[PDB]
Amino acid sequence: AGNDSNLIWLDLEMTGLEPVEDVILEIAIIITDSELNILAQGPIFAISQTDDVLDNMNPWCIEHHGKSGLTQRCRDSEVSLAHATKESLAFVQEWVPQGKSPMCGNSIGQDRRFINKYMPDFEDHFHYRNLDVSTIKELAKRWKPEVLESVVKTGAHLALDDIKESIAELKVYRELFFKL
Amino acid sequence: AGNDSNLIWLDLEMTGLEPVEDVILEIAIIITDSELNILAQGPIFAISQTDDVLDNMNPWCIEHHGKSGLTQRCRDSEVSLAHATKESLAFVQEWVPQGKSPMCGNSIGQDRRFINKYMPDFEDHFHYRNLDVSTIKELAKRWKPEVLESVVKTGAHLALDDIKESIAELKVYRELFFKL
Ligand SMILES: [Mg+2]
Ligand SMILES: [Mg+2]
Repeated sequence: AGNDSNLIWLDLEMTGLEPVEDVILEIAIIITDSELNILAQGPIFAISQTDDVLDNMNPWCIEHHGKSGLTQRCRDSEVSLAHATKESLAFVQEWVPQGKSPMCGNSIGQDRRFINKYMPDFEDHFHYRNLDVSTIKELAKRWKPEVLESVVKTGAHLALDDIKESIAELKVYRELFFKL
Repeated sequence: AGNDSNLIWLDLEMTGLEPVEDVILEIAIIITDSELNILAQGPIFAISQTDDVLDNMNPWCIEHHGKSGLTQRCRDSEVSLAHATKESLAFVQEWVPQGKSPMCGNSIGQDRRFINKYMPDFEDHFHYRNLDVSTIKELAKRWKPEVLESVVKTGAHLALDDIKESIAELKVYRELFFKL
């Protein structure tokens, strides 16, 4: 329930990877408890974007985010970045108290960068720490390389599945890589 | 030796934590192999700083970095940021090839932020991933909370010890938290 040591998982899609001139296009939040049971599903926002930014997005993402259906959802969305922030932060505020959960996902150091610039209010609620599953992957690769084979290969259309299968991935690290 | 899957550990001290107006004051690099045996000790640089920045550093760090001896070493250093970059990057280039090792340390997402802005050439050599021991700490705290008690309490005058005791810390996660 909404107390104790629950976790905020999130994933993001951007234009490219340099945040001082690149922008958030999508965000999703998933809250689990400490044992990786999904406890809640936050809002999924496609953030309004200038038609100019979206057409001259850095390519391949042009290819990928046109392919996703995501790009037009930003053309057709009136969700500012503020509103996304305001309701993202409200969402989390009812599942764990300020400053207790880390930011959990895959390669999450790079998401914070954009979170810290564009969604300052949303970041103030997270523990200063990250919990990156991709950090564990590579201890795995260097120590017990065989457990990597029980990770499921792919599939991640929406950001939710990107979150969900990074939660699944941890659970096979939990049972096959950690003492108890 | 200088091949295979060796690791670049580093730690940093800054003025404060907002990089677009805060600056690197110190850097150290330690290379280990994949089993946490220290393989090499890189240069330790105290980066030249304007007397203006250093006096109006964000306080407490004023207290701490005056206390450290670090602050005057920056006043007395002619090491630009470029030189630090140039020889940091040369150092690493002889222990692991470009794009293979992650950036390893404690709460390292926040160091990259400064690395990516101020030392771009040094970052191009790291795997895009971080390996953060502080990520493991909190899986520990949430799953087998008892193993935290074999972590050694503190002591970290220089950046080296900050690196070294984050390498020590992993080794007690290795033996008491991970299957094998
Ligand atoms: Mg992602
Ligand atoms: Mg540090």
